Amino acid sequence: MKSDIHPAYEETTVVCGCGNTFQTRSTKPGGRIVVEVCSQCHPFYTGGRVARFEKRY
Amino acid sequence: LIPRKVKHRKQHHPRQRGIASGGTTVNFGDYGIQALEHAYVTNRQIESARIAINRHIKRGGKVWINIFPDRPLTKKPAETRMGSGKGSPEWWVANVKPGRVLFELSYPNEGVARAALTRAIHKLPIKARIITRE
Amino acid sequence: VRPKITLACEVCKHRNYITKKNRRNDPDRLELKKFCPNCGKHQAHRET
Amino acid sequence: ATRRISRLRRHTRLRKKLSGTAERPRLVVHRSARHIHVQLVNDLNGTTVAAASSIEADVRGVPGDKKARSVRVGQLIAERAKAAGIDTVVFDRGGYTYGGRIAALADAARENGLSF
Amino acid sequence: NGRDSAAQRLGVKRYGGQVVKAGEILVRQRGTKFHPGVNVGRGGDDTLFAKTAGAVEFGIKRGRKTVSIVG
Amino acid sequence: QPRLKERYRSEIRDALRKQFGYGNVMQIPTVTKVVVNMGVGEAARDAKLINGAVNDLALITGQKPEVRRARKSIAQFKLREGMPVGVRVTLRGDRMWEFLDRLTSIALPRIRDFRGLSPKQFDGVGNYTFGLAEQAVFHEVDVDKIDRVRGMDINVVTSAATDDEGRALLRALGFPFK
RNA sequence: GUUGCGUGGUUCACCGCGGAGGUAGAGCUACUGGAUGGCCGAUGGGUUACUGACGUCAGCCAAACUCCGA
RNA sequence: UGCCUCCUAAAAUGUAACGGAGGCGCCCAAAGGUUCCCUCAACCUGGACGGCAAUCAGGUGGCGAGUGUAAAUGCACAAGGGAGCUUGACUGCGAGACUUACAAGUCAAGCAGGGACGAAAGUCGGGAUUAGUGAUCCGGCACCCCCGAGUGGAAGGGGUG
RNA sequence: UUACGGCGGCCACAGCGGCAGGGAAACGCCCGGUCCCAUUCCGAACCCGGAAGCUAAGCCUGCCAGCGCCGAUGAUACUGCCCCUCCGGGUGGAAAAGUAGGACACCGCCGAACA
Ligand SMILES: [Mg+2]
Ligand SMILES: [Mg+2]
Ligand SMILES: [Mg+2]
Ligand SMILES: [Mg+2]
Ligand SMILES: [Mg+2]
Ligand SMILES: [Mg+2]
Ligand SMILES: [Mg+2]
Ligand SMILES: [Mg+2]
Ligand SMILES: [Mg+2]
Ligand SMILES: [Mg+2]
Ligand SMILES: [Mg+2]
Ligand SMILES: [Mg+2]
Ligand SMILES: [Mg+2]
Ligand SMILES: [Mg+2]
Ligand SMILES: [Mg+2]
Ligand SMILES: [Mg+2]
Ligand SMILES: [Mg+2]
Ligand SMILES: [Mg+2]
Ligand SMILES: [Mg+2]
Ligand SMILES: [Mg+2]
Ligand SMILES: [Mg+2]
Ligand SMILES: [Mg+2]
Ligand SMILES: [Mg+2]
Ligand SMILES: [Mg+2]
Ligand SMILES: [Mg+2]
Ligand SMILES: [Mg+2]
Ligand SMILES: [Mg+2]
Ligand SMILES: [Mg+2]
Ligand SMILES: [Mg+2]
Ligand SMILES: [Mg+2]
Ligand SMILES: [Mg+2]
Ligand SMILES: [Mg+2]
Ligand SMILES: [Mg+2]
Ligand SMILES: [Zn+2]
Ligand SMILES: [Zn+2]
Repeated sequence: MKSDIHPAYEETTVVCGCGNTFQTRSTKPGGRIVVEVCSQCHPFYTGGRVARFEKRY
Repeated sequence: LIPRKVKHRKQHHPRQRGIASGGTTVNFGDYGIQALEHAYVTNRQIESARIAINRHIKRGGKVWINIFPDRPLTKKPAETRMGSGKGSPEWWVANVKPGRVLFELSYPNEGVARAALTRAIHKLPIKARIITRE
Repeated sequence: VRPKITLACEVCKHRNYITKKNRRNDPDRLELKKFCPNCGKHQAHRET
Repeated sequence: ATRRISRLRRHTRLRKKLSGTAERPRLVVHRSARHIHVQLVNDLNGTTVAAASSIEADVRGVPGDKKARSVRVGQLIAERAKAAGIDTVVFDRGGYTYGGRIAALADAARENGLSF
Repeated sequence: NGRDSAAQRLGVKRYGGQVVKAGEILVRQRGTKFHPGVNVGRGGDDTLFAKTAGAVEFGIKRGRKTVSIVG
Repeated sequence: QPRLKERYRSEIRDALRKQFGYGNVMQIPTVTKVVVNMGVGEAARDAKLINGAVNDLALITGQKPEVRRARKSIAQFKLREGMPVGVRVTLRGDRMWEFLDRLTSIALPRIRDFRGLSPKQFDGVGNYTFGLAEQAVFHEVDVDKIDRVRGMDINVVTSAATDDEGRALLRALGFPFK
């Protein structure tokens, strides 16, 4: 049922701190949505006891 | 021997008629006791016969008791008139028909096995015989 | 708790039907659209 | 597969209370994505007495969309039924929901002579 | 103990081949132990009465035992 | 016109065909629906889910979710049959594609101490499930306007017939495994 | 039971044909319970030599068990 | 000590005992009517809090779940689960039957009026069925205007609920 | 007459499962959600408009007894009526289970292609 049930869902714009920018349609956020980290910058996407004894002595 | 539960506490007497149709052959051991007449075998008599067999063989061998006393029998108190409700269960009974195999035995030595089964038979309120798995 | 109630025609006030209800589940007088033999049609009815 | 099974279930459920006889036959419809089919059954001996479908000259006698084609095939079945001597039927949804193509077919069959 | 209810006299009242009148009671029952066939109505308390004159006929209708009346 | 959908239709469909020797294009796996529910527990207690779950799942997804009611009663949870205990939404279509993109791209990485979703959480047929714990990474909700935090778990249903096929499809789609 | 007035084979017996059954018996991996011996052995028990779930292979029982059935 | 269900009860119906087991003296304004849609329990796997068991997803599952309330007979075609609209939980009847010492009790196609739901065909005179109840007398209340102790009224009686 | 799509009869000897094969029309998946209509959320479903793709699935054909189903003859249990004290016997019926075996259905009407 679609009369007054679902929230607004219209075109938005994602901008990231690194610069990877795309656009989909999200909810209530009116236009642009600014993000600090994305899939294009976050890590995991971009990659001795005796040793300590000897480096101490 | 007593069943853990019974759905119906007080029951009609089991009917004493017909030849047995199931459990009429030795199935677990080499020697068995076969009933030749109807009767109500009690858990008391079953334990007496089992103890007789075990104390005769004294060691080794295996004894199977392929009947269970699950049919109950009631009894009114001692000095009471007739008819004021059915009495409370006081015996547990197995319904034995002719041809039924009561006990089964495996033992190496023929004579000792047969003597043990005769010991058992003299405890039961039935005429019984000893049969073998051919 | 479930008394017998009687329904009267709105127009002619004839006591036409008697029935039961739960006074707690229905603390207010019923309205049903029953057939009135006097008026000859279906009319609204209400408790008395 | 699930669709086929569910439609069969709905058809049987409505079929419990609707038979169709010699004087008042049953009007079965079978609506696919592309076409529509109809026949009169007389469920006492399982004998179709008239039938029309969307594989005809109807396939090109197209004044628009599938609803218009259903209207046309309804006009055909009504006339074929009157020719066979029937004038009253019971409509069979076939497990579908009454509305759209099927309702258009049924209405056309109503104003073209069938009484149901 | 000691209580019981009245015997309700259920069962089949007209057997196969009997010629009945319209309105005959054929089967008193609880639930549909038998189901109604052609010319047989069920009844409020599952009574399977007759709608037409004819002869009673029992049969099987894909798992259900049914009662019918042939004109 | 969801970019993840066109990237799928453009490269993933024939990459999967190259990987598994599908003799028919109809056999190529795809994601059919995505299901998100909260699974609230405060049903017997405080009876509030009208905004704890509905008025934020609306924000995360874009459509109003459905309120689920207990099917039976359990005493050890004070649960009585017929009362609201869960809130579920079913994303499907381009909204589902857009939600998958918005998740994998900007939401999933934002999880604190995120080190990669497990690849062993498939059902055995090809369907993947994983859970969250808060009204975080979805930027749509604001922590300034939430009651108590609560998580969710997401089901990604695929037409894949085996776990390896489903895992390949999700890896191509951009799900970070480890 | 007898008797008056009506009716007249409608009654009953045998043969044939059309019907509904759940008794006797039997059977139970067909259900609800009971229950013997193996094997696997859940837990509980002190690495488990005690208990023995659920299963599974053979043998059995029941007025208020029935996939059956005179 | 009345009523309902089962066994005894001997395969039609019926059948006793201070024989063996249970329920009832209500509930529902929707848990009634109609139209449309759906299939459960249990088990397996995966999944934040979450565990044997809350919600989700996917498998397997033909009835082992459920049915307002005992049991029996039924019900998956659903009589089980959900939704929309409604008041037939009608008025005047009722051929023909079951049961039966009598009094009672039970079923009923179909006709008419005026309606509900349905596109129609059609279903609907409460509830899956069987308990939830009390003869006659004597009174109370509302309506019809039937009788009205010389006449007109009235009292009082009568009828229908 | 053959061989495909529907509507029924019948309700496992027909079911479940396994392995192969097919797309002329048709049945299907399929592509979309402007329109009637729809979701206790979702164009998934129901409905509407189409025809890019494909027999992968449904559907259809062939072969499999694996699970399930059916299943005699004979014998037995039981039993009506007699004889008979019982034990038993005569005469008339006759199971359930098990075995041999059967079985991967059959029939009718309509439409299309072929005729
Ligand atoms: Mg036996
Ligand atoms: Mg002795
Ligand atoms: Mg209310
Ligand atoms: Mg009774
Ligand atoms: Mg017979
Ligand atoms: Mg019985
Ligand atoms: Mg017996
Ligand atoms: Mg059993
Ligand atoms: Mg029996
Ligand atoms: Mg009886
Ligand atoms: Mg009887
Ligand atoms: Mg009898
Ligand atoms: Mg009492
Ligand atoms: Mg109801
Ligand atoms: Mg229902
Ligand atoms: Mg309703
Ligand atoms: Mg009433
Ligand atoms: Mg009458
Ligand atoms: Mg009328
Ligand atoms: Mg009526
Ligand atoms: Mg009633
Ligand atoms: Mg009831
Ligand atoms: Mg008196
Ligand atoms: Mg006067
Ligand atoms: Mg007066
Ligand atoms: Mg009257
Ligand atoms: Mg083709
Ligand atoms: Mg679609
Ligand atoms: Mg195919
Ligand atoms: Mg194929
Ligand atoms: Mg034979
Ligand atoms: Mg047999
Ligand atoms: Mg077969
Ligand atoms: Zn970034
Ligand atoms: Zn009125």
